[PDB]
Amino acid sequence: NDTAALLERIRSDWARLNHPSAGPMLTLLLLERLHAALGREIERTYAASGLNAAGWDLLLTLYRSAPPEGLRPTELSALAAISGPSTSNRIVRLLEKGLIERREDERDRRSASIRLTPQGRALVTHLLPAHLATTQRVLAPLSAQEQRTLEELAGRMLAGLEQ
Amino acid sequence: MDNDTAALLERIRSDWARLSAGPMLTLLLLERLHAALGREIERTYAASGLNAAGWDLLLTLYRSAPPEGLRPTELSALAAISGPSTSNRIVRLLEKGLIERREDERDRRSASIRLTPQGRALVTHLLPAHLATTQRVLAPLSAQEQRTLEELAGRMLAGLEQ
Ligand SMILES: O=c1[nH]c(=O)c2[nH]c(=O)[nH]c2[nH]1
Ligand SMILES: O=c1[nH]c(=O)c2[nH]c(=O)[nH]c2[nH]1
Repeated sequence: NDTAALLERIRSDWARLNHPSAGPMLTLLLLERLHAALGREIERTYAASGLNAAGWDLLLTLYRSAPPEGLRPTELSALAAISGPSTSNRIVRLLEKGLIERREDERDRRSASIRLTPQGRALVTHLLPAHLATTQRVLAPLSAQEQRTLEELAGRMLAGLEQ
Repeated sequence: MDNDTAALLERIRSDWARLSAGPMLTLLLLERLHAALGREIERTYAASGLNAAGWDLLLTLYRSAPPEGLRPTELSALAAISGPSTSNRIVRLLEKGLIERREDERDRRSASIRLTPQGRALVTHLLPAHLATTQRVLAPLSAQEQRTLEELAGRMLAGLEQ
C-alpha cells in the first residue's frame, strides 16, 4: 500500500491500455509523491508556531542572509528560497505576528528594509535544531555519494527548465 | 546565469557557511524543482479549467477504471494525488460534466464513478501534450539517469512511508 506498490500498478495499467510510453509520467509521479511526503515531515518543525512554509522561508532568509541593517523587499525576495503565488502577503502576515520589523515612519516606506525582531530571531533559533535534524533525517536513506548524485540529477532537470 | 537556482543555492550555501547546511540545500533544490515542474506540467490542462487534483482524477479513471467505473474508495486509492488538495474534486468534476455516477440499485449511497463521453474526449485531447511535456522536462537526463533518479527518490520516499 506504499507509493512503490501504487506506481507499479499505475505502470501496469498504462501498459494494458497502451497494448506512447508512461515512463516519464511515472518518474514525475514519484517526484510529486516525494515532494508531498517531504512537506508533511518538514512542516512539523514550525507548524505549532503558526508559520506556513512561506513564513518560515522568509524568517530563515533574514536569519542567514540579512546584514545588520536588514534587507529591502527586492533583495529579500531574491534571497528567499520560495517565490511565486504562495508568497503573497507573507511580509504583512509576519509583521502582524511581530516576528519582523521595519521603519514605516519614513519615505520610501514600501522599500524600507526588514529585520528580524528579537522574538523572530529567538523563534528561528528555537526551531532550527529540529529543522536541521529533520532535513538530515529525510535524506538518511541515501549515502553521501547518493545524495550528491541526486542533487546533480535534480539540478540538471531544473537547469533545463530555467534555461 | 547569476539569477537561476544554482546561483541562489550557492549564495545560500555561502551565507550559512559565513554564519552543515548540506541537507537544507539538497531539499531546497528538490523543492524548487517541484515548483518549476508544476508550472510546466499544469499548462497542459490550465485552459480547460482543471487544477492538478481534477486532472489526476480524470487520468486515474482513464487508465485505471474498468468500464463500470470505480467506487470512491478504490478511486482515491488509485489516484496519484491524495490529501487536502483533492477535497471536493469529485463534486467539481460532476458539476463540470466530465464524470458521472452509476448509482447502486439497492444502496443508493454507493455508486461507481466514470468518465462521461465529454470527460473521455477531454483526456484524449489533452493527453498528447501531457505526454510530450512530461517527456520534455525529463529530456536533460538519459534513460539510465532517469532510472537512477527514480531509485534514489524511491529510497527516500520509502524511508518516509515505512
Ligand atoms: O536557508 C534556508 N534553509 C531551508 O531549509 C529553507 N527552507 C525554505 O523554505 N527556505 C530556506 N532557507
Ligand atoms: O496516470 C497518471 N499519470 C499522470 O501523469 C498523472 N498526474 C496525476 O496527477 N495523476 C496522474 N496519473
